[PDB]
Amino acid sequence: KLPPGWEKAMSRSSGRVYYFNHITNASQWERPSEPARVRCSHLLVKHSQSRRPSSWRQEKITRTKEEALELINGYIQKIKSGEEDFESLASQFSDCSSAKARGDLGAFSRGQMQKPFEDASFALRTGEMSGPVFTDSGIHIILRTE
Ligand SMILES: N=C(N)NCCC[C@H](NC(=O)[C@@H]1CCC/C1=C\[C@H](COP(=O)(O)O)NC(=O)[C@@H](N)Cc1ccccc1)C(N)=O
Repeated sequence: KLPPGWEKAMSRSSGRVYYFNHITNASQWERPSEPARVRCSHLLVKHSQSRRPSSWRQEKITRTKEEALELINGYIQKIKSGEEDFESLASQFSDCSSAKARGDLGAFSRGQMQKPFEDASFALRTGEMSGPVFTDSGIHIILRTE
């Protein structure tokens, strides 16, 4: 009956059915098929409306939400095409401290993370990646590793 969050959609360019998850913002052609804790990595791109417009990459972050989303979308494309792997781009480009650990945050339970991140993380299956996930930190690509 489709895992939590999944809905059927219709491609605008091709007319082929696909599947969208309204929690994780994941999108796929393929038909998709709870734990105390999950382990995730992420790639955060902050923007000017981030709760803390600063990171290890740059002292003042001045890009807009729209520009941050553009970046996130491009990283997702590269990951999905296999041109770049998630861990490489998190290391180079994540506005999170966890960039130094290939975007790895370790394991966590419900009640620790900002709610959209958490909900997304818990709706992913092991191995799966999110689409853009919006929190007060910025915009995330989330990969569930455990
Ligand atoms: N019950 C709740 N709502 N509690 C609020 C929880 C919020 C917090 N953050 C997040 O949920 C986002 C998603 C994963 C990474 C993250 C934020 C940051 C990077 O984003 P910023 O914080 O610079 O905007 N990451 C990190 O590793 C930490 N150095 C940042 C940090 C978090 C909490 C206290 C001190 C430092 C957390 N406690 O994990």
